[PDB]
Amino acid sequence: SGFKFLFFSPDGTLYGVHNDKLYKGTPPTSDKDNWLARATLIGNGGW
Amino acid sequence: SGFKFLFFSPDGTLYGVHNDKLYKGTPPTSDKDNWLARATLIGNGGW
Amino acid sequence: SGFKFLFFSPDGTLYGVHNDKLYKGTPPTSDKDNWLARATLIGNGGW
Amino acid sequence: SGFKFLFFSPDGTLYGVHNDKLYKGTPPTSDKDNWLARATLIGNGGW
Amino acid sequence: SGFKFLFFSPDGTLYGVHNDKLYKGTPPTSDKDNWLARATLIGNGGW
Ligand SMILES: CC(=O)N[C@@H]1[C@@H](O)[C@H](O)[C@@H](CO)O[C@@H]1O
Ligand SMILES: CC(=O)N[C@@H]1[C@@H](O)[C@H](O)[C@@H](CO)O[C@@H]1O
Ligand SMILES: CC(=O)N[C@@H]1[C@@H](O)[C@H](O)[C@@H](CO)O[C@@H]1O
Ligand SMILES: CC(=O)N[C@@H]1[C@@H](O)[C@H](O)[C@@H](CO)O[C@@H]1O
Ligand SMILES: CC(=O)N[C@@H]1[C@@H](O)[C@H](O)[C@@H](CO)O[C@@H]1O
Repeated sequence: SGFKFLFFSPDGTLYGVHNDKLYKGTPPTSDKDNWLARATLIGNGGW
Repeated sequence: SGFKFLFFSPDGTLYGVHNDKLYKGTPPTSDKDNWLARATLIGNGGW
Repeated sequence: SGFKFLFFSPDGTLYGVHNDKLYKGTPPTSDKDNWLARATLIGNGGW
Repeated sequence: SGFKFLFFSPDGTLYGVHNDKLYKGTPPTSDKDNWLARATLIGNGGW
Repeated sequence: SGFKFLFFSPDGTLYGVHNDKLYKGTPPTSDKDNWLARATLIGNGGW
């Protein structure tokens, strides 16, 4: 329901591990931005 | 209570997760600076 | 299972500590990429 | 009594949370450098 | 044993906290590199 890791790449992409899955995307623009709903799934487990 | 994550973007802005919410702001320069009060709330839950 | 540390170097390489071993590699861009099966093992224990 | 967070800004300034307080300074130069004694206190609580 | 923190400075140098002491060094490029044995001790305790 939260993140295990949450961190930036050098180009300013936000990375996060949520429910053992790896996600990336531009950081949220405002508090109504549903970041997890639009982040790119780049890893399907094991993180 | 405290922060679960506290980290920089490569652009120099400080980010923090506090009570499952996501905040960003220029880092504080003195302890007279209540950072959490002037930080931009960019995530209302789920972090 | 999963990582204990997961973080970028400033040149864009992803690093991870997994089962006390250190791994590095380009970050995944697809969840078809089994990152840990192709990451370079750079530390065999003690991490 | 140790740090809870310890991390770099993009210009190379070290940040640390110690006893719920936020500190910053140039990173320690050597083991004779008492970093915590010379670091700037930039946050007096809540970290 | 192991690391409490393990992170990069923006100049590419790897930092690690091991048994309350702070180390820095160029990151390992193979698992034959005993990183901790060659790392520079930059803090003798309190991390
Ligand atoms: C930690 C790691 O490398 N996890 C990957 C996962 O991201 C990926 O989706 C899957 C594809 O089969 O392989 C591995 O499980
Ligand atoms: C992890 C994540 O994406 N959290 C967001 C939250 O920050 C945002 O306030 C909310 C608005 O709909 O959507 C999601 O819950
Ligand atoms: C924390 C650390 O420096 N670990 C290294 C390990 O990565 C490496 O495989 C081994 C080489 O013999 O030496 C050390 O144990
Ligand atoms: C988490 C946070 O923003 N803490 C700050 C603290 O650093 C600062 O010294 C104080 C000033 O009144 O305000 C807040 O408590
Ligand atoms: C957290 C911190 O600043 N630790 C330092 C330690 O690294 C250093 O070796 C010593 C020098 O006397 O002073 C402090 O204990």
